[PDB]
Amino acid sequence: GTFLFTSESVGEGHPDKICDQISDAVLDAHLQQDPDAKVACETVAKTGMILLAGEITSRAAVDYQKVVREAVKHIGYDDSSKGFDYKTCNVLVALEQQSPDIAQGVHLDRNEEDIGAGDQGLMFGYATDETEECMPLTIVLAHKLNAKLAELRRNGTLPWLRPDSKTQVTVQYMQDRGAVLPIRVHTIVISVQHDEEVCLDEMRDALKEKVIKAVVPAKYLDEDTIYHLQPSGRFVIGGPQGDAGLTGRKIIVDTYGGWGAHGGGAFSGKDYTKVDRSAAYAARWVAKSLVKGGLCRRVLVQVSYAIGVSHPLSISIFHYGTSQKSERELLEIVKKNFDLRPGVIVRDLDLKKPIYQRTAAYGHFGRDSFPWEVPKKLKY
Amino acid sequence: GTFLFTSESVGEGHPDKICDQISDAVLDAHLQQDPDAKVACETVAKTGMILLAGEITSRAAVDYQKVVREAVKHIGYDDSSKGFDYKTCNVLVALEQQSPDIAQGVHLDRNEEDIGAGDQGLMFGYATDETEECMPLTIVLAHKLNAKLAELRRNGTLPWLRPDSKTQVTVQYMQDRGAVLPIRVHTIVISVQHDEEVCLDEMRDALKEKVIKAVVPAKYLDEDTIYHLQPSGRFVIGGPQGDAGLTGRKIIVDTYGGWGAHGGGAFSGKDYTKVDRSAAYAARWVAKSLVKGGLCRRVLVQVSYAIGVSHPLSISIFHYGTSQKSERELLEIVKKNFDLRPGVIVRDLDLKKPIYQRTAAYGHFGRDSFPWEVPKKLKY
Ligand SMILES: C[S@@+](CC[C@H](N)C(=O)[O-])C[C@H]1O[C@@H](n2cnc3c(N)ncnc32)[C@H](O)[C@@H]1O
Ligand SMILES: C[S@@+](CC[C@H](N)C(=O)[O-])C[C@H]1O[C@@H](n2cnc3c(N)ncnc32)[C@H](O)[C@@H]1O
Ligand SMILES: CN(C)c1nc(=O)n(-c2ccccc2)c2cc(Cl)ccc12
Ligand SMILES: CN(C)c1nc(=O)n(-c2ccccc2)c2cc(Cl)ccc12
Repeated sequence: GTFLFTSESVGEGHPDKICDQISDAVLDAHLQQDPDAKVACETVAKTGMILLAGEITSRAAVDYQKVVREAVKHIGYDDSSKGFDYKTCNVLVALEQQSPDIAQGVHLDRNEEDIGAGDQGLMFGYATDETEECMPLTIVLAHKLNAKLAELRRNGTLPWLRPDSKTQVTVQYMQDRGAVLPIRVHTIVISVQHDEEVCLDEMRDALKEKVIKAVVPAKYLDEDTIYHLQPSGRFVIGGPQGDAGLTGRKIIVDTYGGWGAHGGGAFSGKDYTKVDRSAAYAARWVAKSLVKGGLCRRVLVQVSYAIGVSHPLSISIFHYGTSQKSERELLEIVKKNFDLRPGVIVRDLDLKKPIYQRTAAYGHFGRDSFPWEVPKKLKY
Repeated sequence: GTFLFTSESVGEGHPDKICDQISDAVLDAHLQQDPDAKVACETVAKTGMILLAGEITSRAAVDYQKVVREAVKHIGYDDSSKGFDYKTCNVLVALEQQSPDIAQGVHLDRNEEDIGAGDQGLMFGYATDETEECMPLTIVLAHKLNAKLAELRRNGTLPWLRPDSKTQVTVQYMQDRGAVLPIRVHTIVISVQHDEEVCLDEMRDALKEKVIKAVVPAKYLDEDTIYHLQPSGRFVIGGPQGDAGLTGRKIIVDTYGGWGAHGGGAFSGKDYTKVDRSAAYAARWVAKSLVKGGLCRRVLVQVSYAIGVSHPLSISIFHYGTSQKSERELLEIVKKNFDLRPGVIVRDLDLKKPIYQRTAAYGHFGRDSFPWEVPKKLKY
C-alpha cells in the first residue's frame, strides 16, 4: 500500500508569485476605498518591468506606481545586484474599465445576494485529515521550506539568499481505506537564487542544516532520503530577469499541490464576483467542514457556474472511500448547510475585506484562520 | 451511484487561448529553423496589444511581427469591428536569451539522452475508457462545441459569430467499480462573442439547433437538460478587449477538464526540455497505454523532476479501483516499459517537430494521433 506523492511550492520572489502578490496588492488597494470594486488585474514581470493589464471599475483613486513598487520592496527586490529593484524598475499600466457587457450581465441592477457569477467555470475544494490544518503534508512542507528561506534571508542569517526560490517534497505514504498516512520524506528539492560570492558547498550545507532540519521533523528523514540542493549548480540570475512571470501561473501551488483537483481559474487580482476565487474558497470551506465535522477523512468538492447565473449549475462530492455515508448523502448535507451563490459567499467569507495580498504566497489554504479555514458546524 | 461532473472549453479567440496559440506559433517558427531552440515564450494580450515576454536561445531568424500577426489572422481577428485586428494591433517584444545559469545546469555539455530536466515540477497523465479517444466525455463535448462555433463562423453559416467563445458541459454519470459511464447531459453553457445586429433569440435558437444538436448525441439530451445560452445576455465586446489573456491560463482546458490531476505547468511556448510539457505528454502516453492495453479502465500517473536531473524523482499510479493489478504492480510495468528522462521522451515523441501550434486549442490530448496518443505495446 506504500506510494509516493510529490508537491512543490515557490517563494515570494518567484516571478509568477511576484505577479500574484502585485495583482492582490492592487485588489486590496481598491477594496480599501471601494468595497464593491470590480477588479481583474493581471500582472506580467520580466527584466526591469512590471506590466498591469486588465479591467477595473472602481471609485477608488489608486496610485499604481506606489502600490506596485511597495509590493516589490516587501518581496525584497531592492537593488540591481539582485536582478530587480522596486525603486528603478519600469511600471507600465494597461488597465481599462470592466466591459459594460459583462457588468450588465453579472451585477448591474441586481440584488447583491442574487448577483450572477462573474464567469462560467468549475472549482474544487479539498481537505485531508493527514495534518491538523487539513492540507497535504507534501505541500505544507514545501511551503514551509520557502518561508524558512525568506525568514533567514530577512534576518540576515544567510545574507547570500535572494527572494526567488522553489522547493519540492516527495512523501512516502501508506493508506487506509482511502485516507493517507505520511511515513517519511523520500526526496527534497530546493533551488534558491543567491549572490556571486557564496560557494555551492556552503549553500548545500546551509540548506540541509538551517533550512530542511529547521522545518521537516527528523522522524521523516533517514539515510535514504534524497536531497537535490541547488541541483542546477548556479542560480545567480533570478527573479523576472531569469524567467518571465505572470499572474495565475502557480494555481497548484496556490491550492493542493496536485492532490484534490483544480478547475483552472487563477485567484489573484480578482474581486469576489469572480467565482474562480470566491467559489474555490467556499469549496475549501465545505471540504474542511466535512472533514473537521468527522464525516470523512478526506474529501473533494466540485462546484460550477454560468456567467450571469447566481446558483451553481452542479455540485459533486468524492470521499475517496473515507465516509460511511454515500457521496449522495454527503451532497445532501452540503446542500442543506451551504449556499454557494457568490452573493451569499461574499457575506459568509467577508470577501470585500482587503486581505488578499496575504493569500498570494505560501498557499491560499491551511493558514491563518481566514474565514474559509473556520469550519461550519453542520446540521443533519 | 449517479453523480454530476462539469468541464469547460474555450474557443480559438478566447484571449488566453490566443496567447497559447501565439506562444506555440513562435515555438514552431524557431523549431522550423533550429530543432534545438530553447524557447520559453509567454504572450500577453489586451486591447490592441500582443506582448511577447520570455527567453529564447536559438539559431533561427524569426520575424516576430509576421509570426504573431499571422496567428491572429488565422484565429479570425481581422477588423476593428470585431475588437481586434492582426493588421493594426501593437506587437511588443521583450525577449532575451535563456539564462546562462539555467543553460549550464540543464543542457550545456550534456549528452542529449542525459539532458537534465529544464525545471523541477510535477506532472500528471490520465486516461479513461469512457470514450474511444480515452478522454472524459465532459471535456470532449465542450471542445467540440467550440470547434463547431468556429466551423460555422468560418463557413459563413452564422456570420454574426466572433472568435471568442466558452462552453461548459455537465454530464450525469453512473459508475462501476471506479469506471465511469455517461448517462445524459445535465447542463450546457455556451457564451460566444457576436455582432451588434443579431438578436438574442436568434442566437439562442441557432446555438441549440445548429451547434448543440450538431455536436451532442440526441440520446444524451432530454426534456430536463438545462441550457444556458448567451446567459450574460450580451457579448459584443470580446477577445483581449473584453478580458486580458495570458499564456498558460487554460491548463485544465488543455488537459482533462478537472478529471485526473494537474501539476500546474503550462504547455505553450516551451521546447521539450521544459518537462511541464514533455513529461505531461509522456504521462498521457503512459496512461493511455495502460488503458488501451487493457490493464485498467481509467488511470492517473504522476511524475516529478528536479532541474538539472534527468531521471524522474518519483512516479506514481492511481487506478481508481479499475485494475485487478495493484498500483505497485502497475508502477513496475510502467518502469519496465517507459523511460521518462526528457532526453528519451524527445526521441519517443518526436518533440523537436514544429506541430505545437496545432496543440494550442481544443486540448492537447485525445486528438489527431499525435505521438503521445499512439499507445505503446506493453511487455510484462
Ligand atoms: C527554470 S525557470 C523556467 C524555464 C526558463 N524560462 C528557461 O528559459 O529555461 C523556472 C523557475 O526556476 C527558477 N530558476 C531560475 N533560474 C534558475 C537556476 N539557474 N537554477 C534553478 N532554478 C532556477 C526560478 O524560480 C524560475 O522562475
Ligand atoms: C467573463 S471574462 C473574466 C472577467 C473579466 N476580466 C471582468 O473584467 O469581469 C472571462 C471570459 O469570458 C468571456 N466573456 C467576455 N465578455 C463576456 C460577456 N459579455 N458575456 C459572456 N462571456 C464573456 C471571454 O471568453 C472572456 O475571456
Ligand atoms: C491514496 N492514493 C494512492 C492517492 N490518492 C489520491 O488522492 N490520488 C489522486 C490525486 C489527485 C487526483 C486523483 C487522485 C493519487 C494519485 C496518484 Cl498518481 C497516486 C496515488 C494517489
Ligand atoms: C467516480 N466519481 C464519483 C468521480 N471520479 C473522479 O475521478 N473524481 C475525481 C476527479 C478529480 C480528482 C479526484 C477525483 C470525482 C470527483 C468528484 Cl468532485 C465527484 C466524482 C468523482
